[PDB]
Amino acid sequence: FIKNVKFKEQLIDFENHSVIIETSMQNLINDVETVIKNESKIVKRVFEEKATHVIQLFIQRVFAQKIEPRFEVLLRNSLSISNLAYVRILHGLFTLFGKFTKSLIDYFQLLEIDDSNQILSTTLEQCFADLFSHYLYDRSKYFGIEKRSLEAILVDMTSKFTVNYDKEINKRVLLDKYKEKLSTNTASDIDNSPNSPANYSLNDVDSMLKCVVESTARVMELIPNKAHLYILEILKIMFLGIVDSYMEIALEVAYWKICKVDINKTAGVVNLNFLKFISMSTEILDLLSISIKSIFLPLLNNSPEIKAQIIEMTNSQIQKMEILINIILQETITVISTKFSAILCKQKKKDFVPKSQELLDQDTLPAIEIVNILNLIFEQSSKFLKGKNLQTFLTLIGEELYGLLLSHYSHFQVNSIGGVVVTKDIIGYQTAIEDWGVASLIDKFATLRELANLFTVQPELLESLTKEGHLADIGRDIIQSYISNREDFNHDNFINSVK
Amino acid sequence: FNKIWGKLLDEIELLLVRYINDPELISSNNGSIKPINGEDNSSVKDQAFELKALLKDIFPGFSVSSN
Amino acid sequence: VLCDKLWSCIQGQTVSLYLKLYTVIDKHKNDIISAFEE
Amino acid sequence: NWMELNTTTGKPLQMVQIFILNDLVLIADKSRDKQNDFIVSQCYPLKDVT
Repeated sequence: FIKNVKFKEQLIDFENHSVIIETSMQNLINDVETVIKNESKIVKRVFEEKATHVIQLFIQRVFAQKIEPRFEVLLRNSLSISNLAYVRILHGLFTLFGKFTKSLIDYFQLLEIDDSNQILSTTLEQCFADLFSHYLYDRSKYFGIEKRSLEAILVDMTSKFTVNYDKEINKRVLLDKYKEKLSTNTASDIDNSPNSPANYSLNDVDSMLKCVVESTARVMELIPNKAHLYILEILKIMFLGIVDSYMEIALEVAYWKICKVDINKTAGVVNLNFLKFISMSTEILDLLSISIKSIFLPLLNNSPEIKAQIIEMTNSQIQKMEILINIILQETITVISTKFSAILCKQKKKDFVPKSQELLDQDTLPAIEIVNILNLIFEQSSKFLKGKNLQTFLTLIGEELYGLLLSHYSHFQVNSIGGVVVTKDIIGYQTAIEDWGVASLIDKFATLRELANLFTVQPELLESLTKEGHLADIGRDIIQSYISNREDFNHDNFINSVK
Repeated sequence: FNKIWGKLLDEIELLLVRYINDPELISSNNGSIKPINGEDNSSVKDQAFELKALLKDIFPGFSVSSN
Repeated sequence: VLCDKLWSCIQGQTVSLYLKLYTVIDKHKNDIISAFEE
Repeated sequence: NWMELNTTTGKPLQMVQIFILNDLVLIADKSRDKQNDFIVSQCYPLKDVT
């Protein structure tokens, strides 16, 4: 009749089983263990049959004495504290029933009778299974309410993990209700880094892996062979917590960083969001992918419905979450692509619509908006961000910078000496986009560099400089008319070449 | 039912045995299903979570992610 | 019509709100729920 | 009398009599098959038993 003393709880941290209290019935279990050896020797002498009634009615009087009163009292008190408290301490409580049960296995070996070493031993283990059966595995109390308090501690310690990232860095629509609800069917925070979430920083995935793989191990080793079903249940609750609450909540955190998608001349809230989604990729995708892979290799016992946890749970979260992040890297690719494309070509009618056919060959808003838009966009994080997408961030975001070179550098619409201003400002961006963090532009913006020396077709430098190597990035009949992308095309008979 | 989905069983089981008559004598006896990324103790599972922490620094972890 | 599944049920199980919340009061004081339930 | 172990988790499995015959193995769970008539025959031939 204990009154649930402190403390109770001090045990709900992101770790294994924890602080007070004993057990204090392992006191009573040791007392029944040496009392068991005592009446074992005494009734071993003073009886005729052996299991009768020591194993028969005095093990029955043991659990009827102890496990009825003291252990259902312990369920009343441990459950009277909380649920996940008595879930983990039910794993420890019944694990202690397996401890003292194994002490009745070695203490059973202190006995020396074969039918007692038959299921009369497992009658004591069967009354241990009766103490199991008061909170039986056959109900959803021992597993599904253990999964329910595991969802309490799961959404508690995991959903509120990355606290200001989960709730909130957005409304949160955050392109998950906007882009994935449209395409697969903008300032949101500012401005440092992947700073809990992503992921967070793999430590929340070590927290959710810690407690969730902890109690997953606890109900795993604790419960009977009906385990792979609940392994798909709670593993699918990790598909809730990680493939949905950290691919689409704590990476909707990262998609609140990709709420700076469509970031045309808005590359400051995507100057801290390259590392945020890049570390969702690195920590969340790398850590959750290899950790869920090798952890899932242990978790699959022998079933072929376990392959439905391989393909449809895990690998379809790699293809589905691949559709999450890479399409948000397609619309984040539209954020950097609209950034350098719209913002870097946004020079006025003296640079990007220049008629300066014999002067103004220098740097301008092509250099300032190329180095500012791109080199403030991707040379802020994405130069040092994703190596988890190394050739994808560098070679593909820089390959879209080469696409942005086809929108800003090879699409700088300036005249016969303004093209030379593209040969000092967009060729002044060709090396600079190759240092802007999206840095694959040393060959196709360098094609826009020779095209920039081709886009300066005046009446003395129009034929063979436009007929250079990468000056065929100017048009096939628009080599001499390479400044037909300008106000004035090519200064008195642009089109005397194709015939 | 064990014709109505008996034959829906077996006509499925031959149909994929159609599609795994690939041009090798394909011999179809592996069963590995890998995603996009290639004990015997109590706390060894926690050592497996910490082995995923050993995987948290492994390798970079580098991959490709573009579209 | 529809509150008989929803709120006329609650107008037929009104005290059964606190009575049904008392089901957790023996298994595992009573002021802030059974007096000011809003 | 090999009380078997769950080989993955390292916990115990059910018990099994080990019946090593001349050229075939009967790793049989005789529980609660107290015979030894039709006990649970984890069986194979010895010529490829590893």
